[PDB]
Amino acid sequence: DYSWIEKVLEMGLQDSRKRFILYVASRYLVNVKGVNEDEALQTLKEFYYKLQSGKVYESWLKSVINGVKKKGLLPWSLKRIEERDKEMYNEIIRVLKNS
Repeated sequence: DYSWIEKVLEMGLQDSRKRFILYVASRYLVNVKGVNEDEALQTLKEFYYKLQSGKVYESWLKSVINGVKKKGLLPWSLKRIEERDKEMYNEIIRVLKNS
């Protein structure tokens, strides 16, 4: 399971990038895959700039990674994402689907 997260991380998203990082990818990387802060940071930043419009702060990314690690937060399921964030859900699915 969770394969879909790796795929999204590889391909990138659009308007939902920051929320995907906060609610899903950071928590997966840290709390499920158990990678360390430096790897999480690079992985998250590399994902973010798959678009080339926009900017993200390292200080934001480091804070997210630390916060999710401290609280042990779990990535939102596809089900919850459908329920709460259809914008992100469509961006995720469209990546999974066009593959």
